[PDB]
Amino acid sequence: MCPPGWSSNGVYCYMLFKEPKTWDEAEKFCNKQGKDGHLLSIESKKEEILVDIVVSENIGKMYKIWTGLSERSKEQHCSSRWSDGSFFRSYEIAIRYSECFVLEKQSVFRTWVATPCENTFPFMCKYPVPR
Amino acid sequence: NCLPDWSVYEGYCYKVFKERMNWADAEKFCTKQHKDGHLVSFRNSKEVDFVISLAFPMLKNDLVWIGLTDYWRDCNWEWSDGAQLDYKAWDNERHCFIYKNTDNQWTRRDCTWTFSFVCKCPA
Repeated sequence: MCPPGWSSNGVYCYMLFKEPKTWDEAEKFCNKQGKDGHLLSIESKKEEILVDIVVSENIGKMYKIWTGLSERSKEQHCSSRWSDGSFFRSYEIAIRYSECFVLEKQSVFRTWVATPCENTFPFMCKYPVPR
Repeated sequence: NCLPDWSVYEGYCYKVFKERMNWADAEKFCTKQHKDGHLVSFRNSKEVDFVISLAFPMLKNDLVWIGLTDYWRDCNWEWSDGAQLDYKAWDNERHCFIYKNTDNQWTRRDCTWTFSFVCKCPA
């Protein structure tokens, strides 16, 4: 029993919004539509599939769509390891920081790709009717 | 300090190979060359310069694998709705570290492709 225009899956309501925003703003936007709404989280291949298809039908084309996969900013606690030592000295052209993930039209919106949070892209909201 | 055909530097031995392997095989091949050997790792004991200036002139000097696969982990990413990050659909093959000699810096690339390699084991 989801609002008009919204779709249902696994007793959850979902809606894709063709309104480009920042991770932060889209996330904020989703939390205003209904108690505990959020950028969509994807917990199964089946769900991943129910979302790309809702993207495919309601969003007029765009290369990326925001999902709620956010960086925890715990890097100093998540130090990677070489096939032995610790990953401190590093040397990459780490342009700007990309602490966000979105869905890529390239892979029919089924896969995730690390992207800059500040980028404006359509999004998919989600929330449970039982609050 | 090192076996024949292996360069010495700061207590480590380095040998260059001209084979072309994917990350995974490269690591395995390295472990096989000598005890405690692995794809070269860099911490900047000025190994870079050395590795590329001495433990490289004995190589095609391009693109060598780096022993670091920075695969996405649960430790630093999560859902805004606090749901656990079980199912994941991010690319795992992406992110194998690599050194591009022409750019004189590291880079992340498909773990599935092929590259030269420099194995390293502490003496």
